[PDB]
Amino acid sequence: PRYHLTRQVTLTDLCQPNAERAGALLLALRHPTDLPHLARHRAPPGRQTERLAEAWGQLLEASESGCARAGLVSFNFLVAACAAAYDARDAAEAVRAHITTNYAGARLDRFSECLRAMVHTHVFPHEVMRFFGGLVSWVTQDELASVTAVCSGPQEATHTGHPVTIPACAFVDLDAELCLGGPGAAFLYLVFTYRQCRDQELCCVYVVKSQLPPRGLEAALERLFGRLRITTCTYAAFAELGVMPDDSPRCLHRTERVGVPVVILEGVVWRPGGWRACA
Amino acid sequence: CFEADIAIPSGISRPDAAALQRCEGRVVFLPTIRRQLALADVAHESFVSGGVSPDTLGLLLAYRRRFPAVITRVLPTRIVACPVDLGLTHAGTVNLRNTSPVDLCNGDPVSLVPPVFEGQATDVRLESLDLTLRFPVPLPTPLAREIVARLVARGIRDLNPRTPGELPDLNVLYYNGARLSLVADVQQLASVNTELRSLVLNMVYSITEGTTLILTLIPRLLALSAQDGYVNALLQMQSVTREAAQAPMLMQDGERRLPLYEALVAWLAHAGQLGDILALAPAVRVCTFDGAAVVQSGDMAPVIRYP
Amino acid sequence: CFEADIAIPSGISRPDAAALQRCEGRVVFLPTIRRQLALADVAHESFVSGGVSPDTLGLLLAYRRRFPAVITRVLPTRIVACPVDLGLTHAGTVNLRNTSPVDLCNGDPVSLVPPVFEGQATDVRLESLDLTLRFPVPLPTPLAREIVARLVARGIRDLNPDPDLNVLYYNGARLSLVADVQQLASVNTELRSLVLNMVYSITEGTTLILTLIPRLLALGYVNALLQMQSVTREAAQLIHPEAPMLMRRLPLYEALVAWLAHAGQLGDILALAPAVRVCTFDGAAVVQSGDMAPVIRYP
Amino acid sequence: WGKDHQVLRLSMENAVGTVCHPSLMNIDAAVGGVNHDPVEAANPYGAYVAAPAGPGADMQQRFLNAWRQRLAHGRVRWVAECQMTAEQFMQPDNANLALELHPAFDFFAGVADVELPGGEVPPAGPGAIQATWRVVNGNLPLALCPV
Amino acid sequence: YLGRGAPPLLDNAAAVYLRNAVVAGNRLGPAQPLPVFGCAQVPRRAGMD
Amino acid sequence: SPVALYHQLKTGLHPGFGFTVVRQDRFVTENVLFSERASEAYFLGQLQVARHETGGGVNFTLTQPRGNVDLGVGYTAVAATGTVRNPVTDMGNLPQNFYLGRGAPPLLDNAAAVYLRNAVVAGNRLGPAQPLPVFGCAQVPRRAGMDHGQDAVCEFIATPVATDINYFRRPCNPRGRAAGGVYAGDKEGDVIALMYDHGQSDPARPFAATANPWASQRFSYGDLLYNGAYHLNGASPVLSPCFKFFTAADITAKHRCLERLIVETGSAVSTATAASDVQFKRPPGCRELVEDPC
Amino acid sequence: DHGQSDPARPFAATANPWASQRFSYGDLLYNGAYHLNGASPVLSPCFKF
Amino acid sequence: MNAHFANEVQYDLTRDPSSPASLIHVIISSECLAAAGVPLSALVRANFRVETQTRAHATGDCTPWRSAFAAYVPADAVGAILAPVIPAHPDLLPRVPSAGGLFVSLPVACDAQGVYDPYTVAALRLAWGPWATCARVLLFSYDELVPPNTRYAADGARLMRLCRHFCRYVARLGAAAPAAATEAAAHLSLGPPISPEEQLTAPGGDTATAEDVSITQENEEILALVQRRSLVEWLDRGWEALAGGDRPDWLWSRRSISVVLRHHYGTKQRFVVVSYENSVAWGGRRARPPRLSSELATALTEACAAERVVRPHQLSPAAQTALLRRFPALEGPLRHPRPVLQPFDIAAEVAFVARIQIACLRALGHSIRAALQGGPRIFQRLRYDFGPHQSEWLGEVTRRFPVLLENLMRALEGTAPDAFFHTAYALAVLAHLGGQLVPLSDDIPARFADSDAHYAFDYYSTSGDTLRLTNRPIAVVIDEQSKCRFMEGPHRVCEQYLPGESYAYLCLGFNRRLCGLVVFPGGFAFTINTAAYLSLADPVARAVGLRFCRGAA
Repeated sequence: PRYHLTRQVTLTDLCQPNAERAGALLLALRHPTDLPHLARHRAPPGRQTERLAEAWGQLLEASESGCARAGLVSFNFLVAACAAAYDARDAAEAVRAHITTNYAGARLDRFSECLRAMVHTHVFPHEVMRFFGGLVSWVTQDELASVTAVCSGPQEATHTGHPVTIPACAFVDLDAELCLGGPGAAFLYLVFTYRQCRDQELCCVYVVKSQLPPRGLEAALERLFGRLRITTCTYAAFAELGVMPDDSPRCLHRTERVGVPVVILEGVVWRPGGWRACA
Repeated sequence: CFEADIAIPSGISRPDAAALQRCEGRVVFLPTIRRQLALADVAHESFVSGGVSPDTLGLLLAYRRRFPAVITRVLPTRIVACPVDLGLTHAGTVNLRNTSPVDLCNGDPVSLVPPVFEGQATDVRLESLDLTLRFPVPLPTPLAREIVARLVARGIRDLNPRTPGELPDLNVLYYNGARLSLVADVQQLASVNTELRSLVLNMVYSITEGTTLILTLIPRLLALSAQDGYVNALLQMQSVTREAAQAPMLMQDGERRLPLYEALVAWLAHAGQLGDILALAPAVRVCTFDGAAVVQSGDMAPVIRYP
Repeated sequence: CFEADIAIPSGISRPDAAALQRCEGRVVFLPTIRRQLALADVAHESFVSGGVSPDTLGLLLAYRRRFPAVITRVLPTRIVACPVDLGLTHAGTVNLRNTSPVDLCNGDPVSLVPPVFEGQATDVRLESLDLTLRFPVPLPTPLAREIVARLVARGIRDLNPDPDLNVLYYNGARLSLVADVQQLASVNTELRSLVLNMVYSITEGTTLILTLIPRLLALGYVNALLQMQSVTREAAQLIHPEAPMLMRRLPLYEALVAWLAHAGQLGDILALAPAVRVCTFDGAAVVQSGDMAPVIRYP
Repeated sequence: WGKDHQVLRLSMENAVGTVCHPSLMNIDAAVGGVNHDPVEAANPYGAYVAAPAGPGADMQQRFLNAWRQRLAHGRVRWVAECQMTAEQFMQPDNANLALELHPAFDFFAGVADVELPGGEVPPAGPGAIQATWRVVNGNLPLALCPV
Repeated sequence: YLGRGAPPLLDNAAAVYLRNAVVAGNRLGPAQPLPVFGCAQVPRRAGMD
Repeated sequence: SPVALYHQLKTGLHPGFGFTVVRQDRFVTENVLFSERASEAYFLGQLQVARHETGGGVNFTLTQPRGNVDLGVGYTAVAATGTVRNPVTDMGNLPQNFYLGRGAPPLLDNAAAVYLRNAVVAGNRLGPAQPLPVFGCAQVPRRAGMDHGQDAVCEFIATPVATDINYFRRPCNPRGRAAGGVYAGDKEGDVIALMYDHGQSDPARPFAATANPWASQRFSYGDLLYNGAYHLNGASPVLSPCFKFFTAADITAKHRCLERLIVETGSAVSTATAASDVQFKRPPGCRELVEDPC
Repeated sequence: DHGQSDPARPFAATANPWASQRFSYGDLLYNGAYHLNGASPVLSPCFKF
Repeated sequence: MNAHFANEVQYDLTRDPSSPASLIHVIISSECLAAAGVPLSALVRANFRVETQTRAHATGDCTPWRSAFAAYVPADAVGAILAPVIPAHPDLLPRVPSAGGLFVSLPVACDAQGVYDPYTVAALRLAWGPWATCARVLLFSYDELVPPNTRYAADGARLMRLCRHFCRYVARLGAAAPAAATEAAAHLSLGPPISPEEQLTAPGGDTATAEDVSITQENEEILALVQRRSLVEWLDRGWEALAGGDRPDWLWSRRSISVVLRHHYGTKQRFVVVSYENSVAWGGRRARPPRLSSELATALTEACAAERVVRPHQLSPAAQTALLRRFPALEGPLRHPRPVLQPFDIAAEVAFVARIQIACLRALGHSIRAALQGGPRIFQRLRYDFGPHQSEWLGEVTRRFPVLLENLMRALEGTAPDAFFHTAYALAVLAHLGGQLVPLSDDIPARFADSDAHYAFDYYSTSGDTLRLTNRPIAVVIDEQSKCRFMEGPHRVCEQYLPGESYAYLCLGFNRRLCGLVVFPGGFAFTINTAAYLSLADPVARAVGLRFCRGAA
């Protein structure tokens, strides 16, 4: 009812929202203790399915689940772990200087191996680490966590807009699509662009910028790419991060919390959307 | 609603102000999200591209990259439109006008189709503001998916001639009775070609490795034909399935991948999505509060969200 | 919200009254949205479409057709349900009853057929007025799309016989799909019509495309770009399938619409779109079978 | 003077960003827009190239007799050696005023359609108005560059 | 042929010969024929007296 | 060649001809408005707004309708102009860059033009870095400091050297011939006739026809650069001073009834912007309310 | 449209093929789109039909 | 690059066709186009359509026009395959420049167990636009096109220079190379510019080398008695780090490349014969064993070279039929009474054309005499009124008249026949020989085939020199009297007027009926029955039309 609260109790083995900002684009970790099984399934047999059986098992080594399940993944944890992967180096790598000095690359180094191992056996990182929200409160303990980081529509950026102002956490991120500029409202999405066996199972996390519908986004997902050179398949999944109902309030900064480039985005209808991955 | 207005820009033909009154509940394709916008991008002259007007398959592609909007209230100064793509958050269920020869149902998903009918052109003309208006025809979605397959395949017959001139017209439609004839006047090629390619390229990926085992059971299909009712009615007479009847190819690597289960996945990925990648997305659903089971031609039906 | 009332009919027993006490928080389907309704619009006997009992196809036609309603508070002489499909997005928190998987903190659960699980579980019958309330199963979007394609794949090996498809691990648990002793023999006769639908839409199109594309490209931007992204994929499928199978334009393009007409049916039939969301507050983020969950309105 | 008690300087090295664009050689619409409403036969002595024919020994007595006719007909396009400056700027006495358009080019009444390295006597008749190219700066006429 | 529960003929040459021999013009005759999901679509004529 | 003319000027040598400079200073002034007693109407209305509740209340605006007519049949209540505060955009040396926008077929010798690409746009204050994408502006860079004011644009038009200096000792038309829609006599064809038809003489300087035939005639080098129909610039947001002079439609688009002519001079909309470091051509959403006698 | 039957008699398309069809001999004579008759005073009674 | 590759996707078609085929990559350079009559500026203005058809030498028909591909790139066209250009790294391989042109691979007619037929011509056509003026035709025989073997020996020096230039690029640039590129350099060191023209001019080619192993095994044996992952896999990461992608265009620049020089029998020119390793085209090392056989190029030569028979119609009667007992497709060029194509000549396709140039001029020249037998009465046919002193202009036209009709026919002789087929009379006959089919370049409007009143003109200069003043056939619809009317519709001067409207114009129109007009200024015109003088034999004309018609869709 244009104001909501959500809560999930996890560890600070992940994000450590005390080390994060007030505004962070948190993911969950849905199906957290999953993927020894789907490592074996869903892949053609030339992928040697005994890789992710150890790969996530080295992740929680860096992080026993207990009663506080592994979850609440930060926005930082994918950018810096793919910083060595995608086509931005020493600028996306400034996100690694943000994490390891505030959060830890010990958990990144196990997970950057997962980002070459999850995508290896066709266990693609979309529909795992589902969207949760914008880190409203951080009522966490010392080594444990209790975060309210509301999902559920536009109210996350009104109740942090009548007061976290939604950073993009990298100037390389918030992909400035539509340089063909005009007035309107912004429509935000979460795309994982892949490269399968060309760049050896590439991982990518960035947000697009468009005044485009979901039907005007799929052909926009076929155009503007140079990573078509694959053949397996089902690359470039995306869901709706929702509407920023203003293109006027975007910004360009390098000040956060290590000087990391960052984009202020004030006022967002967080339509949670749905994923799609077929081609 | 997240209110969006379109003003009356310049002058009025005095009966044509009443023509804007009887368009309450229709749909405007405005290619933006504005707090105010001129009426110039509204009409079909904006639908016309550089030099050339779209065909009824190009208008599908023209209605692709624009935004539908519902006429809510009609002022002599403005027209308040509600942005369907975002502002469908209406427990008041903002109302639409059915301009269609089909009496629908209760509970139909409703998708929008350009005017292609033989007698429901929806042509209203403004001469003070020199503009032409084609309103889309809201229709039920299986009947909508029965139309778009006809018009592309009619343009598939625009590539190759070969056959004698007596072709099956693709111009007789069937809803419980109700013989419908549509318009076949012009078929622009690029609207056919780009629609044909995605019909090709999606049907490429919808075949996989474990898909091939299913092809063995094609003679198994006709074994059910002469021994039941359901199968024999399922098997169409104008089908290639009755024509193709007149094998593992071992290559077995590993055999723990579930090859038959993986076949139905990627087939559904692309051949399962063939109505919506060719046509417009349905977001309008029939929902009347009074318990009325159908909605008459010309009525004001209440409209709820995405199906 | 806009709470809608379903009228309790005449004389029921106390176990029929207690049957109404074991359903507080289930999912109910209804044809129209009249503010007063009766129980005659609710029962499984109200799902007859051709004079016989519906199958899992005949339910999933209606399960995508009519409207979900969730009973908040049970009553004598009435049934209060605050329906899902009315109201603005992410408002009007409602409460569900879990069935054997988790329903995690997210997942966007989907109503679907009973006989994909135990058939005479959740087929709760009223004894006095003699009607049957077969409540749908609320499964979340990944596993709901998973199990729907497995039994119809298991229907193939049950169709014309000569691995085992039924293990299907969850994140933690091992989900026993097979309820062997009396259900699986009823499975392959209650998904009976449905397997023919997944087959005939494959046998038609693949045997149509292999006489479409050779009839195309020479009858040119779509020509060379046909196998451009399909190099050694479609020509390899032309090498594999067209050899170990058999090989007309005016019936062909007549069959073009008809298959793709059946294709547009199945997309509305299959894939089980999300209707309601779990995104709770101050919970343990993990729901168990038989426990309530705060469930919010729109995906 | 600037917006002070301050001096400023404008060179012709100032003119680097304007004269050096590749639009100085962009005269497509010019030849097209002047082409309609044609010009008559302007007895094209200097507006036509002949390919050579025979030895050079008699080549005069070819061209002496070949242009015996359309040489005493009228005048050539240049008469401006007699014209002082701003006599070109005035509306009389320069019918070729509407033919001076580009600093880097020339519009003059030449032959119509016969390809140039060929023939001796061009078919006097309708005329054409095309281009040549001004090569060096001295080709500007002497009412625009004083002696 | 409005219904479909009956197991049909096994020979296809008799199957869609006897099917369209009756259905061909009936006032109750299923045109654009029986979907797996959907309705039989009874032909509504233009005027009824 | 344009390549040779790049190569003559940096050395310094007069390349056969000359130029002319058209630029735009801007001056903030304190005007004086006399009025007659009873001139306007200015009525009043009613005050209430309960608008959309935005969180913790809408907070209750109350707007009021009004309206006003010119209650007077003549030129009531007019105007003056007396002081010069400060010259907002500077008297400046800043040249014009034509490589700012895409307008022309390049050289076919592509080795040559890419040499001349950065040769011109080495370090202009109006020279972009990371040059033109398909759609969008050139993004003129920002210098670290600005002192005197907004920057000028010194656009150049080729002139023969052999004109009078007597012309340009007058407020004259820089194209070399009178062009505005004042002088025409309402015969429906004389407007373009004084513009391009050089059979007649100049309305301004009638003993001759033009002053620069390279700037005057149709399809001349002056006319090829800054015509609004050709639109060489249009990607580059740098305001042409010469756009105002060289437009076949816009001077012809004006009326000539004198009553409406002078009052538009009291409030015209410029093509310039007093909210930008250079003369950025006017953004389509803003007003300026200039005077502009030119 | 003889694909649909007669509303008066649903068990038949028409009762006459020679006049009731489009471009049939009845419509050739008596429809006013051709006006084979009429520059003439005598009222055709069948003009209304 | 890819135009050689995408035509192989059209070679991935055919399946089981009428005749099994091959494909030869042929790189025409600049002066072979320039000396042909191809304006190099207009194709420089990369995928481009080429209409191709193939023609037998002896007898028979031709192929219809096949839409092919092209890549016209001004560069070192040999050096661009050998030293390609990464967008970030254009100095990955510095080279020596060369000439350049269009990249077009061309298919080859073969047999079952293919023995290719020399002297038989595949005909190119570049279409700048629609018009026949925007068209040229090129000639290529298989003697010109097919070498016996390639020269992949030149590919041996190239590939190890590639590994040294990956050893050269990282050492110069240093740490600016990314993490995948700093590895694959030194993995090529543990294993001068590249001039691409030396791969043509160094005398080395292919050899079976089995005779060159036994000639070396019995050569190193005496020496012995007296004494008594690869580098190519590191080339992929060499490209995948410097480019960032796969690029199947560059994938065959790493594999075996033979670059063979040949020459053109029409204009003394040179061109290039190319075969990769992975090409399904000819000379590829992934192809179908039944390819070509150089047997006809050795049979009819040596049976005429050992017998010293200079022309094989002077071949001995047993020496004729014994070759016919060997190769049976030669009954055409040896035992046909009057083949419409000349047997055993180089210009047999050219002499096929020049007859048509001759036979129409006699059909012209004896028809001009026909309507002008004696003193004529022509009075007029159009409506053009005079001023009073304008009649004295026609006082010249009395005196001027008879010198024209020689010089028209002199100019009809004076044109090349290759330049005659772009004019109106050479296509109006094709509009009539298709009526005894749509002729080429589609210069014929949609309404020329409607009436006989739709004529189609050419325009010649009356005064000065008698020269043609058109590119376009200007089709003017003509109604005692009849006034003129145009049809419906890069800028040519004379194309604005009515026929015979003004002085200094001769107007000359023709029909599908092939009853033509000769229109003079002043209405003074007359029909000519050239249909009474066109003597074109249909079996002669049926090889004419099929090479000059286009099957309209």
